[PDB]
Amino acid sequence: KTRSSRAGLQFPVGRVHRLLRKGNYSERVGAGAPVYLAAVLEYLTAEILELAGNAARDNKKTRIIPRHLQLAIRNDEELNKLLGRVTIAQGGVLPNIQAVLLPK
Amino acid sequence: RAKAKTRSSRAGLQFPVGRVHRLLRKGNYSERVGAGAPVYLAAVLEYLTAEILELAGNAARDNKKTRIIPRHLQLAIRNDEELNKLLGRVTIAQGGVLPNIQAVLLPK
Amino acid sequence: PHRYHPGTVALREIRRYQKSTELLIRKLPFQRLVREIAQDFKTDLRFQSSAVMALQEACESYLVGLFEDTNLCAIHAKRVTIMPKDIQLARRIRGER
Amino acid sequence: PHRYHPGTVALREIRRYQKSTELLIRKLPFQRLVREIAQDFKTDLRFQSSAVMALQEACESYLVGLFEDTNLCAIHAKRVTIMPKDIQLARRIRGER
Amino acid sequence: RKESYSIYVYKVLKQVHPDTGISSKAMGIMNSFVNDIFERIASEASRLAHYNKRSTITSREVQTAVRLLLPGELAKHAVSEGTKAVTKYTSS
Amino acid sequence: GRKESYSIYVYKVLKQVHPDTGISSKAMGIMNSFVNDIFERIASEASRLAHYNKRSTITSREVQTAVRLLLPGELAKHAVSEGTKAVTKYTSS
Amino acid sequence: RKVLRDNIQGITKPAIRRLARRGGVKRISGLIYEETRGVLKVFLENVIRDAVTYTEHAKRKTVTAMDVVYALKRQGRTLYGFGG
Amino acid sequence: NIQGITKPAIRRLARRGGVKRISGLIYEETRGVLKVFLENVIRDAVTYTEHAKRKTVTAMDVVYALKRQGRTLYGFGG
DNA sequence: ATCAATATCCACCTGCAGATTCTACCAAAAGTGTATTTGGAAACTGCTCCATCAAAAGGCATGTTCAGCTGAATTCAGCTGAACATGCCTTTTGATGGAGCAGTTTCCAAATACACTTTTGGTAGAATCTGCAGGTGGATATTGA
DNA sequence: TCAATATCCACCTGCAGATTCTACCAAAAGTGTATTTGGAAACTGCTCCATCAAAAGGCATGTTCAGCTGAATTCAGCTGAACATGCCTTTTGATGGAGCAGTTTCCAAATACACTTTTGGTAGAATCTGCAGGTGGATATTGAT
Ligand SMILES: [Cl-]
Ligand SMILES: [Cl-]
Ligand SMILES: [Cl-]
Ligand SMILES: [Cl-]
Ligand SMILES: [Mn+2]
Ligand SMILES: [Mn+2]
Ligand SMILES: [Mn+2]
Ligand SMILES: [Mn+2]
Ligand SMILES: [Mn+2]
Ligand SMILES: [Mn+2]
Ligand SMILES: [Mn+2]
Ligand SMILES: [Mn+2]
Ligand SMILES: [Mn+2]
Ligand SMILES: [Mn+2]
Ligand SMILES: [Mn+2]
Ligand SMILES: [Mn+2]
Ligand SMILES: [Mn+2]
Repeated sequence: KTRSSRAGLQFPVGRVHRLLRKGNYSERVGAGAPVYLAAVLEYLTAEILELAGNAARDNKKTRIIPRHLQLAIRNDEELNKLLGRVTIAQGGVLPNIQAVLLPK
Repeated sequence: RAKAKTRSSRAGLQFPVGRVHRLLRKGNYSERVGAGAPVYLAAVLEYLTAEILELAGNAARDNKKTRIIPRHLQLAIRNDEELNKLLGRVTIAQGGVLPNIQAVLLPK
Repeated sequence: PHRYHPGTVALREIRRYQKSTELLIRKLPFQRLVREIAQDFKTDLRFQSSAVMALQEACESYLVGLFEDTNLCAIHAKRVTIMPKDIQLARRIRGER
Repeated sequence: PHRYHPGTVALREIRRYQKSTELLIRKLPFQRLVREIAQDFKTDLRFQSSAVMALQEACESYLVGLFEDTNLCAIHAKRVTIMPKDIQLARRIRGER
Repeated sequence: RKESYSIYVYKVLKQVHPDTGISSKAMGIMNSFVNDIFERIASEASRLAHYNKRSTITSREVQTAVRLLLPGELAKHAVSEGTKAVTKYTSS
Repeated sequence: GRKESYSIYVYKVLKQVHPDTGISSKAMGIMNSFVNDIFERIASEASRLAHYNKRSTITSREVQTAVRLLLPGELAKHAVSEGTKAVTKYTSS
Repeated sequence: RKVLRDNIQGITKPAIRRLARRGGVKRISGLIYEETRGVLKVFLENVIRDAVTYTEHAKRKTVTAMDVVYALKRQGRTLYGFGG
Repeated sequence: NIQGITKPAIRRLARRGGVKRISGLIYEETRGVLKVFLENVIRDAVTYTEHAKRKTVTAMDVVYALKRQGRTLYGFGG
């Protein structure tokens, strides 16, 4: 009976609607707008968690940490593009050593 | 009926306080706008405008022009470090660039 | 028969174009470029004339700025000649790649 | 007595710190720095500890990124050693100068 | 009380990786992420509405805003999901 | 259909700072762009400030803070003086 | 009603040279021209993509100056002079 | 206190940044740079604190200050 | 090229401190059911602009030749910067006490919203005004010989 | 010092572009209720801050040396300069029609409001996972043929 369940979403449609209404974005908010926005946030979230979870499994951790989020993000061209100006606290950087610096 | 004084004349300003208030009100910045906010904003916009015109006008005068053109605005902005900072990501159409040639490129 | 050394006319041209503000790409070819690209996103689009001019102002401003950065990179490598790797370095540090 | 060649341990350290995520500046010195700087703007300020930590995360992230760009500049000049002029070039192309 | 997106992030995590957890700090990062993207899309949608002199943010503004904000494939899948959710919602 | 712009005000200010100086239409177009730009930066920062502090009102206090965040150095100090002076004269009636 | 093709080549070597000159460049490798065409093309594409998105959103068939200004703005390259 | 940022700390940061060899002059240069960065951020942070009529600089003040300087930070209250 | 001989990683182990997940209570949000408004779509429709086409002159793109000087490749050692062993001091970590601030609630005086009615500043052309763009030539520098 | 060029630099005026003039009318301003709100009082527990202390481990220092940087040198082409050719850009006007604005009318969609249900935040308990050290084997680096 929640708007989220009606939309087949985990993310909260009602909260998103209230946040649109209170964010000084516009005088009015249409009914589909928070459904759509919630859907998009949920999708991007699932994408990042999918990759991060893979990295956590490879590191044989059951638990995702910032490092895994950073690995997931920087190794994906599109996520990295989307989050280009973003600093992930405790994420570190990708191991990358310029070829010229290596011996031989 | 008392004879109207504009909010701009009340504030001692050239920029239009009433218009600014209406623009704040209809840009969905906030549910309420204080009486002094459009005054303050109009005053700041007016000041920054006067600053750029002052510098640009000087540029036009040094070049013996009575008319300010985009070139003079650009000269004024890029030669003033704080304005250049403020407008760092701004393109001035028909502004050109500052004459600057790297020393190593010159002959000797 | 008179001949300037290579670089003397180049320098003269730097002074010339740094003093002026006119658009340096020919209008009509730029305009065809803009129309070709926009038609590829959506067909039968029109353009306000000033929209093409906004695009040209923006492009030339961007390219000129890019060439400034590229020039600093060439000089850093003890060169006077800009090369593709200079452009690529500048763009990498700009965040463009 | 055993001695690695200059650069071998450096490479080892690069692998090590690129693999790790911990803060690389010592806490008490950074915190002291933060408070010193803050006094110059407004006085008798307190800090949430997490505010100090945010500042340190931000600074170290900024410096590491700067050092990446700086390194690309050094290599561009066919050097393996970063120098102030590398930092200066990177900061100019970033728009910081 | 302070609200966050945590329980929803955890729900989505359990969907894509049923046996995988998340540290307190990685959850902090996911929350920042959701607030950031929300703010980008919402404020772009607001600008779209204003530019076109509308007082309503509709799913059309959100869709366009997503086309402006997300690169490539990401935008395509986002648009697909949004559309799908709105359709499912409208059906019931 | 009419369009509003800042042209007449920019011109008034111009005549104040440089009484014998004119301005081309394209330079006036750039000044109009400038005013609209700075307007949007200040107003949207002020809006953010108000939201952050759970107020529904944008006041001269938000505008001032926004100005201190957006303008460098002396530019901010002089803008703040002008703003302050205008609000006090205005409240006087 | 005449087909637009390969117009990136209309951006000529001497145009590109003038642009580098205004950029303070004294000497130019032969490979720059093609490189510059690629760069310009990417740039124009991105800007025009966003511009047209605004045009589509407004249910218009005409790209306006403002469409372009908004597209540049959204990409962090604010352009002055075209709010006419 | 800027000298409290030690040479091996700066070296470690450069290492994470992929740097193999470091000029003796870098350390001082890095300090100046770091100082400018911190100044700018803290300036805005304090402005936020003042605006909220507080005497305590919060994580959020720092986050908003970083955001407005185009350097979004995740994890501290975004 | 390969081969002994160290030095340092790196995967793996166990036993628990302690992060995370689970639980359960409860204000606060979300949902619901009606009732009412209203923003904005449709549908005409008059005018702008816009796209294409056309002409014609000359500005400028193009292609070519030739050689100045640049980039690239190389050689060498002085001296910078890395590696390392030592021992001292700054930072970490742990503990305590206290006070300075955020964060909350309640209640009005003050401030803002908003409709209705006047009143005027701002705008769109139209009329008027006038910089400066091009068009000259002569004087001063600069370049390369 | 002299030719060959290029660049200043002052001068001149008519017309494209800027400014001023005019008069309607949209939008501000005045006025008078209606609604909100910000902030003073008076609290109340948390975080911070200040101080104190021990001891670990990381930094500062001095010495030695490997090798990188920068200077010096050399040469083959690449790229700039100069020129003739001739095309295509630039300017400006015509033409026909697509597309925008502008206006009116009227619902599908959005807000408002009163009240009930449902949920998400929160802080301890319960659960279980990283991680601190330690190991031994795996991978490299060094030095020497
Ligand atoms: Cl909708
Ligand atoms: Cl106010
Ligand atoms: Cl190259
Ligand atoms: Cl240097
Ligand atoms: Mn003056
Ligand atoms: Mn009614
Ligand atoms: Mn209506
Ligand atoms: Mn030809
Ligand atoms: Mn020939
Ligand atoms: Mn050379
Ligand atoms: Mn030696
Ligand atoms: Mn009047
Ligand atoms: Mn002239
Ligand atoms: Mn005329
Ligand atoms: Mn629940
Ligand atoms: Mn108990
Ligand atoms: Mn361990």
